[PDB]
Amino acid sequence: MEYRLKAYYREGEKPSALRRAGKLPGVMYNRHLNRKVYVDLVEFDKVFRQASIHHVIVLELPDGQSLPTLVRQVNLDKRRRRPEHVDFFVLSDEPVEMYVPLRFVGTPAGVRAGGVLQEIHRDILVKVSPRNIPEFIEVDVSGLEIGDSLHASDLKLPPGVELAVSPEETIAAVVPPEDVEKLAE
Amino acid sequence: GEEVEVHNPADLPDPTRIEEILEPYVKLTIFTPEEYVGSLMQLLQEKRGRLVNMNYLPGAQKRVELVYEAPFAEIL
Amino acid sequence: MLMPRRMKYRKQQRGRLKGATKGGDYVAFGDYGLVALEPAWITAQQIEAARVAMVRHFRRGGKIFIRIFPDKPYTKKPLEVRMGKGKGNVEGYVAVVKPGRVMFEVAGVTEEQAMEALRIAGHKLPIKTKIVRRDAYDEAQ
Amino acid sequence: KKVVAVVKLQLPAGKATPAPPVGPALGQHGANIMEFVKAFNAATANMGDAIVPVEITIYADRSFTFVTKTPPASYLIRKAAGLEKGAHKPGREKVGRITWEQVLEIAKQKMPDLNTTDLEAAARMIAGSARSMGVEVVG
Ligand SMILES: [Mg+2]
Ligand SMILES: [Mg+2]
Ligand SMILES: [Mg+2]
Ligand SMILES: [Mg+2]
Ligand SMILES: [Mg+2]
Ligand SMILES: [Mg+2]
Ligand SMILES: [Mg+2]
Repeated sequence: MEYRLKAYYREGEKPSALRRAGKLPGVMYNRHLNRKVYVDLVEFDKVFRQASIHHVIVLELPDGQSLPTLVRQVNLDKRRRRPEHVDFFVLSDEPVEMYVPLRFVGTPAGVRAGGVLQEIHRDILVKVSPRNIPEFIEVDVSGLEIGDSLHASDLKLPPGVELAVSPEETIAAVVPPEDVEKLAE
Repeated sequence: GEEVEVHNPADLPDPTRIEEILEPYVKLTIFTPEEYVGSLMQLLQEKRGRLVNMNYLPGAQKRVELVYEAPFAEIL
Repeated sequence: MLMPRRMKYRKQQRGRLKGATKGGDYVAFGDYGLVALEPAWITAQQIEAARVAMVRHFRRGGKIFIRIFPDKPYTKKPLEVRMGKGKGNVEGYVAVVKPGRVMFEVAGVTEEQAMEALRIAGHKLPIKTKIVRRDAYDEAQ
Repeated sequence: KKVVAVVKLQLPAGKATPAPPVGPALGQHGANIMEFVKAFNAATANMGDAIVPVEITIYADRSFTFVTKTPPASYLIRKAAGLEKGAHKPGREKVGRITWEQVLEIAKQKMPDLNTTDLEAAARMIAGSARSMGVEVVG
């Protein structure tokens, strides 16, 4: 659910040289702290592919000062498609805007015709306390024809857990699903 | 109107007026043995025809028969 | 086949194919992207050639998201005419594609299916390609 | 004077014409081929129609023998929903239906067959014959 990852501090070291030795630049921060840190690539890859920016990566700093962080953004090398440098937001206790994954619970009526469930958001935005990180959040997609739209204003919402983004926001559609029978026109 | 002929086909009255036609489909009896029937029958599915029945003559077991109605052109 | 429904300037200067992409370096609609490895001008009819091959392949089902649009006019002179005398006349459209560019994106399709569609599509194309699956990096973007 | 047999076919109920494959091996029989429509459509004028299989065997002095089985789960349900043909595109397209008991009373008809002596197991396969043609089962 929540994970652990072994951050080491870094100083004036040349980013590209860390990178060279399989290490990935970063920097952790909040209202109070902001400190130059690095982490191992493979370590972080595994953890990140699993954790993303929804859960809580805990940081095994090199002094038993273990810290509870959320990944605010990963910066990618646009070209050869590898990550270049992470950010680590340190969690406090005042509620924090962040991203909770979505569970489209059910198979729609649109497929069960041929349709395509186009999941607009695979996550939503909500200010919640770090206590309550509802690591999934489900939706009734089951009652869905084609030409069917779902908006954030539905959506169950746990305790509790305020929608950051305005309720009119669209999150789901079932859509016509190609057809060679079309096309030829 | 009704119309009899002609042996050389091109002439025949225009599809503007034409609601009837005739392919002097015969059905034929082929003795065959064993099974060449599978091969054969399908062949007589292209040159479309019509099975009635017919019979196995006694053996040689490869003894066998088939009575089919097929249009004269396709048959040939 | 795609091309600006209307515009301001009929022809336009060729420019240069330098750098890596300015945007859309991450899968952002479907589950499977085709991405670009060399830079080049991809032509309205190639995009289409590539789209079709996937539709023909999915035959009924899936969605296709195409994320390059061809809005650069491509000019040419008449055959056997001499240098100068003016600029060529429009002959089609390319879109300018630069490495790390997510061009197509399929969704609602089995992994087996997608990678055979996105693979064929890449044969239609004049450049080198890599198929990829919506990571998690791409969700963090 | 043709040898013995061990014939394996799959013939329907009612439509009993000498037309093949009631022949290509059933002539290796001198098969009393009209014995089907009588002995078979007498006991099986109680089901109605449908492909009831047949294992016929010839012997030395040119004669046969068989004990057939039961009509499809695609038949006993077609009459109990007002259906000749299924639905063209199952899973989504429902034409007629069958209840939890109307599925149970069918296992009743085909039980001396399959393998399970259960009514809980048998009718599942019948309930499996449901979606297979698109006929819905009422909850
Ligand atoms: Mg790696
Ligand atoms: Mg060119
Ligand atoms: Mg040019
Ligand atoms: Mg020119
Ligand atoms: Mg010139
Ligand atoms: Mg290529
Ligand atoms: Mg942005």
